Amino acid sequence: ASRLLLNNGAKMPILGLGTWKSPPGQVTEAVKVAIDVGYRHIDCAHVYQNENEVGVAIQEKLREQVVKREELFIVSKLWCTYHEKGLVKGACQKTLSDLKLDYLDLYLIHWPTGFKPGKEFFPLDESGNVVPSDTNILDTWAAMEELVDEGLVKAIGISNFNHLQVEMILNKPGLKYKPAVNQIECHPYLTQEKLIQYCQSKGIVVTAYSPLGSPDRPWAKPEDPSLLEDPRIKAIAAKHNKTTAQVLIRFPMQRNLVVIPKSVTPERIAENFKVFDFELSSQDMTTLLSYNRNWRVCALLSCTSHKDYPFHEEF
Ligand SMILES: NC(=O)C1=CN([C@@H]2O[C@H](COP(=O)(O)OP(=O)(O)OC[C@H]3O[C@@H](n4cnc5c(N)ncnc54)[C@H](OP(=O)(O)O)[C@@H]3O)[C@@H](O)[C@H]2O)C=CC1
Ligand SMILES: N[C@@H](CCC(=O)N[C@@H](CS[C@@H](CC(=O)O)C(=O)O)C(=O)NCC(=O)O)C(=O)O
Repeated sequence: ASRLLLNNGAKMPILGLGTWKSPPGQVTEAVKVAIDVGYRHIDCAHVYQNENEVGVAIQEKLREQVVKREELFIVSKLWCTYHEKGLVKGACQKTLSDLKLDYLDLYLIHWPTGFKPGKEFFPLDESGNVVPSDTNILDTWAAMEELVDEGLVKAIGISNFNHLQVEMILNKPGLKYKPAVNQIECHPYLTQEKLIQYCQSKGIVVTAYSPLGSPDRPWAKPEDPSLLEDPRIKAIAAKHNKTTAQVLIRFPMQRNLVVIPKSVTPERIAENFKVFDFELSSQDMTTLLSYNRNWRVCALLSCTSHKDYPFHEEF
C-alpha cells in the first residue's frame, strides 16, 4: 500500500515529509530532494514560518514537470490564533499563497485550543499562561467545512485532539464533513493504542508525528529517553538489515497509519523513504508496542489550563 483511502474519497500517501524545525534556508532543498526521491506528501504549518520556502520547492518541481499537482498531497494547519470563524479563511489563504497552491489536499486544526488573535503566535498574560479565545472547536469546525465548500481544501481534519474532543465533532449537530484525519504524536514511547483504535473505528485516518522522537526538539534535555539510541530498537533494525530510523518509520506504517518523518539532510531523506521493501514481524510489532511510556515530545505545557488542553484525559 502506498496510499490510504480517506473518508472523502481521496488517497493519502502513507509516507510524508515533515517540516517543523526545517530551517528556511535548507527546507527548499529538502523538499526538492524529497520529491526527486519519491515523496508525494509534505506536512506543513503556517506556525513553522517556512511555508514560503516549502512553496518554492513545490513550484519548482511542478514547473520542471517532475510531478503533477494531482500527484502531490499537501497538508497545512490552522494555527490557534485563527480559530475565530471570521479568521479561518484568511489563515487558509495566507498558507495557500505562501505555498503557491490553489488548494490544499488537507487542512487541519493544529490544536483543539484557540488563543487570542493578534500578531503573537502564543499570546501570554502577566504570568505566562496563554490567553485563550472564546471560540469553541465546533464553531471552528463549521468554518473549516466552509473551506471545503469554497474549493480551498479537499479534506479537513484535526491534530492533537483527544478522543472526547474527536467525539465532540463527530457529535456536532449539523455536522457536514467528518474529520478525515487526526494527526497525533506516535512512536514506541507513546504508542497511542486507545486513541488510534478509537479513530480508526470512526473511519478517521491517523497520522503519526515525531515518529523518531523529535531528537531536534528545542526542549531536548540530553538525559531524556532517546528512540534512535534505544538498543532494543537497534537490535530489531540490525536483524532486518535496516536502520533504526527505518524501523521507526515502518512501525506506524504497519498499524495502518500515515507517518511524516522530518529531515533536511538529503541522505537521510532518501534513507527514510526506503521503507517499503521489508516487513516487521507481528512479534517485532508487539515488542515495539511494549516500549510505551506515555512520554510526549509535544505536551504544549504553556496551555495546561486552557479549557480545551488535550492531554489531561487518558486519550
Ligand atoms: N501536529 C502537530 O502538532 C505536530 C506535527 N509534527 C509533524 O511531524 C513531523 C516530524 O516530527 P518531528 O517532530 O519533526 O521529529 P521527527 O521524529 O521526524 O525527527 C526529526 C529529527 O530526526 C532526525 N532524523 C531524521 N531522519 C533521520 C535518520 N534517518 N537518521 C538519523 N536521524 C534522523 C532529523 O535530523 P535532520 O533534519 O538534521 O536530518 C531531526 O533532527 C514534523 O516536522 C511536523 O511536520 C511534529 C510535531 C507536532
Ligand atoms: N512552534 C512554537 C514553539 C513554542 C511552543 O510553545 N511550542 C509548543 C508546541 S510544540 C509544536 C507542535 C507542532 O509542531 O505542531 C509547535 O506547534 O510549535 C510546545 O512545545 N509546548 C511544550 C512546552 O511548554 O515546551 C512557536 O515558536 O511559536
